Amino acid sequence: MRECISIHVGQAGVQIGNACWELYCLEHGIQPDGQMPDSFNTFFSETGAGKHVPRAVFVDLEPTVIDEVRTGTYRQLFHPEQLITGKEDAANNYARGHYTIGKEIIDLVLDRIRKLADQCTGLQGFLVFHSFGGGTGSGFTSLLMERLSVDYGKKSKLEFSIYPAPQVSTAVVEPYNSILTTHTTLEHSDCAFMVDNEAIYDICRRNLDIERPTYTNLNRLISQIVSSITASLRFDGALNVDLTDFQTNLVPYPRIHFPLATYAPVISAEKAYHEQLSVAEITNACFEPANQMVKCDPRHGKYMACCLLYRGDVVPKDVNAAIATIKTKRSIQFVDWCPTGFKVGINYQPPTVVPGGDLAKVQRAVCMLSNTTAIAEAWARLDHKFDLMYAKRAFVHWYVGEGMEEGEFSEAREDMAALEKDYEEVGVDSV
Amino acid sequence: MRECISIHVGQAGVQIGNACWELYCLEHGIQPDGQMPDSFNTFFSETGAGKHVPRAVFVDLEPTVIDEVRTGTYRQLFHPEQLITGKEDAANNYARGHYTIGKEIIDLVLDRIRKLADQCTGLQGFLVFHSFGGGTGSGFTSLLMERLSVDYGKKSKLEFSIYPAPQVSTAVVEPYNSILTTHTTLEHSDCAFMVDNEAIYDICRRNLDIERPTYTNLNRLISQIVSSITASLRFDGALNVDLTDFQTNLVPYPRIHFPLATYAPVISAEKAYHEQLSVAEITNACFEPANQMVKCDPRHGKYMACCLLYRGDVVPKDVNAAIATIKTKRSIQFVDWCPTGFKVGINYQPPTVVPGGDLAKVQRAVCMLSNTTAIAEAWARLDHKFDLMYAKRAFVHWYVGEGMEEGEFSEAREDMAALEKDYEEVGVDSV
Amino acid sequence: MREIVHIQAGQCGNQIGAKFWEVISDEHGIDPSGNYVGDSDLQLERISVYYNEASSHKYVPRAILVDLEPGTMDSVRSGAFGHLFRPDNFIFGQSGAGNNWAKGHYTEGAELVDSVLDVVRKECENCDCLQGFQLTHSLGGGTGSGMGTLLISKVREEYPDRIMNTFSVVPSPKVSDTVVEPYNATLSIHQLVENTDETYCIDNEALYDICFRTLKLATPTYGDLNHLVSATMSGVTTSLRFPGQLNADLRKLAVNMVPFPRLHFFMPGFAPLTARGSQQYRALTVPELTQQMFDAKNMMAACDPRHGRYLTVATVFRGRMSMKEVDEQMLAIQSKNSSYFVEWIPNNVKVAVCDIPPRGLKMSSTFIGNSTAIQELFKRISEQFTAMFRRKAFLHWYTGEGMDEMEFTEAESNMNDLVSEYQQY
Amino acid sequence: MREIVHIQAGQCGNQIGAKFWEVISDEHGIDPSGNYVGDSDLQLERISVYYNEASSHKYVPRAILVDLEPGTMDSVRSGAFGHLFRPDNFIFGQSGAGNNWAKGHYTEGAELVDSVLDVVRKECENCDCLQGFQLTHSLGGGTGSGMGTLLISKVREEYPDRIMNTFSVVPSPKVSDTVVEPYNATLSIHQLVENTDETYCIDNEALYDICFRTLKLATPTYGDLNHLVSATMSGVTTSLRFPGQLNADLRKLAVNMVPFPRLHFFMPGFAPLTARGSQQYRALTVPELTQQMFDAKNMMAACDPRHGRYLTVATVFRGRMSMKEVDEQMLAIQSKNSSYFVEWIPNNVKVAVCDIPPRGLKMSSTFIGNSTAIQELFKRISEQFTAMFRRKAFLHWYTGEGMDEMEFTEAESNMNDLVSEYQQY
Repeated sequence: MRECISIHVGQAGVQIGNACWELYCLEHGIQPDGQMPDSFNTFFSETGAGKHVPRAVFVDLEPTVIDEVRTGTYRQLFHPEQLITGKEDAANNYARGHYTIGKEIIDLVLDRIRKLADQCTGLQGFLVFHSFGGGTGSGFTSLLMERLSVDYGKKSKLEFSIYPAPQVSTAVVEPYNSILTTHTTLEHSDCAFMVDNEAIYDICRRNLDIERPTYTNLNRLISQIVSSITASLRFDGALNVDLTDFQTNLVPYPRIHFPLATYAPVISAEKAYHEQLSVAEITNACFEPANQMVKCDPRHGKYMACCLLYRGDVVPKDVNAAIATIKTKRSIQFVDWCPTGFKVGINYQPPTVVPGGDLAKVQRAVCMLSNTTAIAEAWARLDHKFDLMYAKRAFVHWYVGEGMEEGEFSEAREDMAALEKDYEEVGVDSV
Repeated sequence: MRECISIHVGQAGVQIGNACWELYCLEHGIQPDGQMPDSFNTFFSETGAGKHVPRAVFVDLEPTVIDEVRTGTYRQLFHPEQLITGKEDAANNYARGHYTIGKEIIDLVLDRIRKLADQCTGLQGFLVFHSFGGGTGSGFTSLLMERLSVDYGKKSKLEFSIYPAPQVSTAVVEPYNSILTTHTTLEHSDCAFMVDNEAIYDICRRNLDIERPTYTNLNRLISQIVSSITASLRFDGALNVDLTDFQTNLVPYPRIHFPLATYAPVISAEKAYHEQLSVAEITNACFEPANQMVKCDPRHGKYMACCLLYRGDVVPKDVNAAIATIKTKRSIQFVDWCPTGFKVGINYQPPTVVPGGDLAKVQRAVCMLSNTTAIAEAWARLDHKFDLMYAKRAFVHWYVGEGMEEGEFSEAREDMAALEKDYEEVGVDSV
Repeated sequence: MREIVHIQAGQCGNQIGAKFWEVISDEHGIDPSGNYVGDSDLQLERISVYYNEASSHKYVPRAILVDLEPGTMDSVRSGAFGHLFRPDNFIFGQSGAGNNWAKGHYTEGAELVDSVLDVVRKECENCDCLQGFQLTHSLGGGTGSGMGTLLISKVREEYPDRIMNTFSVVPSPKVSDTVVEPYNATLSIHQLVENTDETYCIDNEALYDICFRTLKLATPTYGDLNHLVSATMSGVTTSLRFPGQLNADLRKLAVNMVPFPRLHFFMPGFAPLTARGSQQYRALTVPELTQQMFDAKNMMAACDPRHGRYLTVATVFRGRMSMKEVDEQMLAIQSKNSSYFVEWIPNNVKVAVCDIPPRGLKMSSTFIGNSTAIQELFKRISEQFTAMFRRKAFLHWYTGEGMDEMEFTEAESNMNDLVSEYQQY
Repeated sequence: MREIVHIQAGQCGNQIGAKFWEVISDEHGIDPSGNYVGDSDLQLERISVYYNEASSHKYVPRAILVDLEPGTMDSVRSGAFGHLFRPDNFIFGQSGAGNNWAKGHYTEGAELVDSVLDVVRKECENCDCLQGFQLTHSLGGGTGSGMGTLLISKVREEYPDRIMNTFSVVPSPKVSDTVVEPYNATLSIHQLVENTDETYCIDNEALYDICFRTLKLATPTYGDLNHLVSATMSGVTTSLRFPGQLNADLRKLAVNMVPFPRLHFFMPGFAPLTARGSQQYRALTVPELTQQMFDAKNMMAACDPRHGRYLTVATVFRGRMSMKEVDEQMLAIQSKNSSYFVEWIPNNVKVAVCDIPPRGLKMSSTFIGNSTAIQELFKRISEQFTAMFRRKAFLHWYTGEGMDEMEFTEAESNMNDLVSEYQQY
């Protein structure tokens, strides 16, 4: 009834979707061929027999990642027509993914999404998985979000985006794509749960004892976050939280909608054996500045909204005591215009351990979505890099000779300056 | 409820902690893997299952001793994250352990201690095991104690330190480290139970018939002392004594806080068979000048406070009679401003014999912490050696080229002179 | 899908192309007779970018072998992997143009370029989705330089939207193998600036240094140098072909290393270069590969990057490796050498990772560098060109073939504009 | 972790280094082919301080073999454990500098030191946490003395905070193996005073006395002397490497034996030295080891400690022994020889104890002594130097290589300042 459609764009989105759907199949007992040896309805559809087709599309402008999906262990899980692929990728170019290469694919993607929506009864919204500093993860994501806003102008559109890291980076033109995507989607998005590869690397090293993690472990952690977010739709709990609940409780103003994701019980097997992870402990770990999965120090800013999504053996009184302890803390400061900055969700299903993963089996877990003004510093860094590269006008010819104008660069930079001003304004205390 | 955290710094501290935690596991029935085939709560924490994690940290700037711990029989007892280690030791240099090498580790140690304190409910205090004449046992110990005073400015901080011996010595720069540590920690410590390797060697030779003891036997005796000290927290007795009781009853003035530890029933199996060790006998052995575990003759000074901690089959009337006999003695003299110089603690648990040790199984035992002015002579010897080496300015370049100044040397020597003056003043009779 | 047309011009181009097709057939498990004898399905998953399936499941390289002399054609045909190319794709003349750019660009290059253009049009119309072209040649040569230039210009005006990238062997600084090398190199570079998307400048003396000092080869022959160049070409189009964690085709690399249209000259490289003696003492890790590829000794052009600043770099890794290690090595390289990277381009590194390593290796990587140290090579070419042109040496050949001194002046002015742009940035 | 870079310069340095790497590989169970064939895990627990793990789990010593002649390089390479060192770490020249300090420090030492400095920079940048360097050489030699001096100076100005300690073979009192020995020794010592943290002075004649009188060796060859020196080096860095009851790295020893910056010349020693005949009549106990190491006959430099006063001593024990026995022996030694220890330094002994004894022994210990009896060695060098310099003998060689008499005067003034400081303290 509360069906939701997940859209995975680009290599980052497709691989995170691989991890997410592996986790969903494990959680709901669905075999990797769609058969089982309700709860599995907001994300899967039943076709006559036991076949459960996931309610998602995998769209990329490059055949490689989608073909890996098509021939992997989950080759028979996804509908072959919902694994949409192109011929030539966007080559880390926003213009290619938005204007030149993305226009030859957007119609097919919209047709498939329309088929999925028609197959649904009540559509809660969309989950868009993508990366900020990619070609199709930026241009095609922005194009798709604007087309969805044109079509489904009322359904919520939550996006899980890999924010560029402060120091580590795999591409040279990431600031351009990030600024342009922020412009275009900020026009047409509800809330964007943000994450950094560098922060997850640090989390893995410090907590999971892994010194050489790959993208696979990062995707597993992100999939755990997404599972904690969607558990209320997929399972039954004391306090249910829907997508509209996220949108309402985490977005104070239409432009300030970039919360940061966190996951407390990130722990290895032996350490989990030696610990007694409780509600208070996991809450304190969530509010620890070193456990943030976006490399921004929360002490540099003020929280405006927090969404604590507990799951498993969790008692509401313990949650209330832990939240009261957090509020009594002095290092954790909130904005003065949000006397109540905690949306609490509790689910009865403990997190499912993926066979072959690094996370240990725990009795309870919490995912914390925090909207804070500490993201303003990350925005400032991103626009500073954009300003340097645009002042030298580097790489601009690649974007211009592909259906874009330098005026769009200037407009996107001005919009980002306005966003920084808005963050500064909401940061200050009322007088 | 009355949880206490023990901190072991340096090689001496880590090995004494090995002996101490072996003794604790034997006393509480905990297997060396943390499982048992309450009393075990002030020093251990339960994690869901029978796993009992000791409430301690093992911090060193050298991987060798900590790695021996990590791979020994107790490899699965300690939390892997609470065995903190560095890369290069302090090389018998106070400056390295306090300024240069210790600053790269103190944050991690403080974070782990904060985790342990949060895991506790009521924190009685800290037990710091270290050596006076070591690099990390001096510099890092002083740094850690000052940081703890900044953070936990009210919890008691009792330290078990290996005072340098009058004649035997394993390092050449011991007076420098000892004087600087005494300065820094004397600023920020409650009471320091002192012990000498030479005195324990003499005790072993005379009482235990061992002609070739190692550090293992010394550590076993010191662990017996620590167990007798903490029995009141760990078990039930007629007269309970807490850490604050030690601090109050043994420290008359803020600077004069260096009691000497003693243990009476140090005896081999055959001699224990031939003796009838009673309360009076063990008390007299405690006050014998040859049984002191610090090589200072008590007859050269005046007692200001004694803490007799009996355990096992002990009757309060016998204790009172023995203490009255001690007071009637003329060789044992007290300061005139302490008409009552006896804090008495009685515990119902007899000392536990370690399988493979040399101490025989006894029905009762007593540990005597005595604050006396006989330690003034040891201080005088230490500062005389410091004065010789500093007058020649030997080894000073090692300390100076590592973040220290000669002004600190002069200030530490002046502080030690003030401490000697304070001991002289408290020694004299009131008129 | 994403088919690439490979054109080999001149002796240098033909020999390097023969080695390139040998290594490519090794990667895809193609028999020297054209049959697939491989083991994995990924070899045939993307065989179409380089090969055309013939009647009896025999794979014919999509390569055009063009030369103005028949000796190289006969040598390629007679040797191993010579029965692999289509016999209709050997387009050669009789007179070998000498070492004259004008002969290969204006007199014999005309007829031979009409023929090779017909062949290239047939090959392109056969293709399903043309990704672009790649040319192997030498700028200091005769038919190689001039004819590769003419083919580049004509194919560019026919297919302007495709990616044209060339692996050109530039003149060496110390010893020249042709007396008229500056003239041919200057004219070829003047034509390459406007009609090429990616020019990988390779110098034989840097290759000799690599073979002697890094591979400890006592007698390095042209086979080893061509193997190195072929490994670089492999790495790039392997990022294109095989599946990976972070894909990158030719156009993505072109976007991430060409900030301005005329600044498209790169120094290639290859990380896992070890002597047979030292292969047992060296740990093959991402930090080792990165440290070697960013070393100034490994770069395949005799231009020290410490004399300039990297506009952009591209690291194409191959093999199963952790993305975190790659990204952290990239960040450490950028932080340590902050003085050697341009400030107005943040994140000057473009990272691609492919899953399939080259045969016989567990890890590998190719380094492409758009640096302002190519200005040194162009400056050397300019000094030599102006030294010979001032006294008008060896010029009557070029004039008699049908050229003009105005063309030489335009070529040197364009190359000086190129060095001015590099120095400015 | 705490990696040490070992540099062997000259014939003496290279031979002693070969023996040193033999004994170290024996300690860590490394095959002469580089493979681990040991039994205990402690051997690989700290293999990183001396070895680098290569690709196929083969351990390459972190050693640089530098010489100005190829004969020693060939001899080391051809012998056993010669396939252990990295072939790229043999940095040698052709002309052997003769026995000229100036040749090895100013004319050929320049080019060869640039090359060896590049190698050392690579080795250091490979390291994780560099503890310091160690150099093996001879002060009375040619390339050895001068080149070790130049490398020490350059590495010191590159890495000032690391520990630079050298095991230098000083000239003998009775018989000299080089006519120009005082000149080279004086210049080398003048340079060692300012750029070294720990100089272990070893004399071949003391080693001959040890072999003849203590080991009863009828025909002691350089192999036995090098084995003794290697055992001393072993003991020190073994205290660094293996677990122990009382650890001490290079820096701890440097702190405990260098009271003043210029007073860093030590007499090494080794306690369990027994002839094969007497190994059955002698009890191996801590008192026996202490009595032997403090004996003036055992010390490896021909300087009688009874003619001076020990500023400091270091006893590095190895094996399972009781700390009480070690401390009581130290106290008894200090009390009995109170006239032979400096009064203004109480507790002139620094004790370290390691758990793992050397192969074939149950107990062992090395003695390091900072005594004022090195002043006798420096005085002998000074008399010989001034005897030859007054009449200007063999000086035209040094002058022609590019030096000046002012440098000789400065060197002798610095050495006289050193003897003045030792006599004062």
